[PDB]
Amino acid sequence: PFIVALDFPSKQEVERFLRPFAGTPLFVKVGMELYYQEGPAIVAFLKEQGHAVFLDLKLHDIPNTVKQAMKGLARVGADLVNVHAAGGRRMMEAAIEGLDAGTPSGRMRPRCIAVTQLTSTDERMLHEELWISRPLVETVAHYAALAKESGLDGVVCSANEAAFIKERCGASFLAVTVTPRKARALGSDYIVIGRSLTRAADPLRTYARLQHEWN
Amino acid sequence: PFIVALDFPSKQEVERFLRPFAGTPLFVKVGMELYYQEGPAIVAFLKEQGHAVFLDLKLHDIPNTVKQAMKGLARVGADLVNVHAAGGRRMMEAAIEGLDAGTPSGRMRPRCIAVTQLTSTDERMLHEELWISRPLVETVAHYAALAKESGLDGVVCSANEAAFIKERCGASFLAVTVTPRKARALGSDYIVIGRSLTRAADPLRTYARLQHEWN
Repeated sequence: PFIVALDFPSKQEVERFLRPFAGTPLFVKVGMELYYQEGPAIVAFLKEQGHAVFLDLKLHDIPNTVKQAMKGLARVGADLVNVHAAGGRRMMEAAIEGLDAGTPSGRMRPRCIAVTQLTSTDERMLHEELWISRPLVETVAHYAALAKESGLDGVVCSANEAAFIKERCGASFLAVTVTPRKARALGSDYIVIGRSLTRAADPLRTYARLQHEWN
Repeated sequence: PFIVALDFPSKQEVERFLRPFAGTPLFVKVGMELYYQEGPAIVAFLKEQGHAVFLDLKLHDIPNTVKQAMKGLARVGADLVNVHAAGGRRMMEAAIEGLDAGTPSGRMRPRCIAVTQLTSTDERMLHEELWISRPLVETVAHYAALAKESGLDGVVCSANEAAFIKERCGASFLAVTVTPRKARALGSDYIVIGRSLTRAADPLRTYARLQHEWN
């Protein structure tokens, strides 16, 4: 249920933070700052350590490009990827094809969720800048539906946004997102952990604590 | 004036095509399919060869993330990067900061242009899927205006779209995009060359032809 955001400025420190987890597998997130500096090598490392990877690059391009890229991210070793719903139904559908195409027969393709509206986008922005004329809340549900219709597995959403989306898309539509306890109460499926864990003095015990608050 | 899209499935194939240009510097584009499989090393290679590099990754994320990622792409040696205007003025302004922060003093930061509406997005998609209520053309100029307001140097646009853009943003706002000669008459600053060059049996001769037709 936990996705540890490896928001570190180098492979050096990533490696350092993960040392105690050499015996405790984790579901980790690789953002675009780290991936653009380390390349596919960082995923190989994480995979070797035995961790599952969420390659968070938010692909948003034309259908065929996202497809070939997703095919490549499958080959790389990602367990979860994401895209912008703003990319359109066609692009999202092509992303899924790319994943199956880069996934060996029998085995399961890497999960793929969609960004609806970034957590940093407020009403004023949706209104004046993006020129979308429907409340932020409805716009998020719409994009989430678009993603569900396109064959995606879920979406990235604010904790108190999860119930609304699941009501619209089905309770099996993943909600990746406050207290782990609160997060769980709001309907999220996965919680993205940041400094809370990555900057703790006792990472292994903090992680155990984390699982207990959620339980 | 020419930006060669290195749309090849592998680094070997890329190095194979560029061999004859070992003595003829080019402005090349690295898409997300190639960059996500070769990482920052492919840029180093291109840089070693003496080519300028357009890292076309269309970053679209929260402000701080794009900023840290741009600082990194500058360190990687990118001469031109891009972003989605859909990310908002704040994210776009943050991209410029990251680029400056990753550029040595006295040196020039790498250029940054924005995607307004992907060339693969049609009227129906903008209407039904995105929730944007203004015509496609007006939304494009708007987003371009948004990018100009943010400090970006230009945008990616259709050949027959640059006149409208420059009229709205200023003749100095770059238009990166039909025949070379045609693309020129339509107001574009740069034309992305595809298979017509990368799959030419006589690339050096062909390259000379393009420059002549443009001239």
